[PDB]
Amino acid sequence: NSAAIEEQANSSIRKLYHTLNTTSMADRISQISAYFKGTKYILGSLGEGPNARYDQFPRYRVDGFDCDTYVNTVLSLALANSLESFQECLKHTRYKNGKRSYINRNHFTSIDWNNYNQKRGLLKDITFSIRNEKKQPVALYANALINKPQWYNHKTIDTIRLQKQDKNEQEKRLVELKAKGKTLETSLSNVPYIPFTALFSENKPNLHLFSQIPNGAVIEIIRPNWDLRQQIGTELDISHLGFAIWINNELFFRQASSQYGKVVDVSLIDYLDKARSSPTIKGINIQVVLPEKPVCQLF
Repeated sequence: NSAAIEEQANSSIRKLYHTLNTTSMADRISQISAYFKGTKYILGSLGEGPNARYDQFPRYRVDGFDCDTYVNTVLSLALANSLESFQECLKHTRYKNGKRSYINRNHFTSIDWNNYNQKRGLLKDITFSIRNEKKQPVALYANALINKPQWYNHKTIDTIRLQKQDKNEQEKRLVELKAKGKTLETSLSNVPYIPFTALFSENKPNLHLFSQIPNGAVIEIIRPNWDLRQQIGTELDISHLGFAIWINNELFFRQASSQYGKVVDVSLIDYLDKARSSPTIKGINIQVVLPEKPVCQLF
C-alpha cells in the first residue's frame, strides 16, 4: 500500500525537521544517515508512486531501503528544511530534471545518477584528489558500455510492479515500456576509482589514502570489467554505494546492506579488505556534496 507507506513517511519526516530546525552539511548527512540505522533492507524500495504506469512502489519511505534509495533519501533530507522541500529535492535527485517517469529515473549510478547530479551541482567527484605521499593521484578509470536499449530488452514482468495484481496488464505495460526503451541512448562510462592495489599496497591498509576520504562523502564500489550482458543486457560499472562516516577517528561505511538485511555501519577498511578477494571489485569512487546549507533543481 504505497499511499499508506508515503503517509507514514510524511509524518516521520515532518517530525524529523521539527527536531532538525531547532550545522555543516557533512554533519547533517551524518545525523540523518544515523537516524535510519537498523532500518530493514528492501530490494528496489522505491518506484513512481501510487497510480504509476510501470512501478507503483512508493516515491519515498522510512520503513526500508536499498543501497541507492538510502543514499538518495539521506541526501535529499540533508539538502532540505521541510517535508515539502525534501519531496522536491528527492524528485530532482531520483529523476533526470525532476520529471517523474520510469525512463527518467536515474537507474544507472554512473551515466545517470553521478552524471546528472554532478551537472546540476549537487555532487563533485574527488577521487583523483586522494593522492599518495608524493602528492600524485593513484586513481584509474573504469569504463562500462551502458546499452540502455539492450537493458530494456532483457527485462521481465518483474519490472512492472502493480498494486493490484494483473499478469496480463504486466505483459502489456512491459511491451509498452520496452518500445520506449528501444529509443534510448548508449553511453560509455568514465568512472574514476582508487584501486585496491593502492589502498592495500604491501597487503596493509594505506592509512594515508584512507585519511583523505571526507566525512559525509558518498562511496561507490567499482567493478571496471563487469560483463553482465547475458544476465541483464548490459555491462555495468558500479555495484554498491553508501556514505563515509568518521566516528572516533575510525572510518565507517554506512549503507543499506543486503548481506546484513538492514542499514549498518561497517569498518570501511575491513569491508574493502574482504571485497579484495572478489575477481570483479577493484576499488572505490568518492564524491562529496557541494551545497553548504539546506534549502532544489540546480545549485
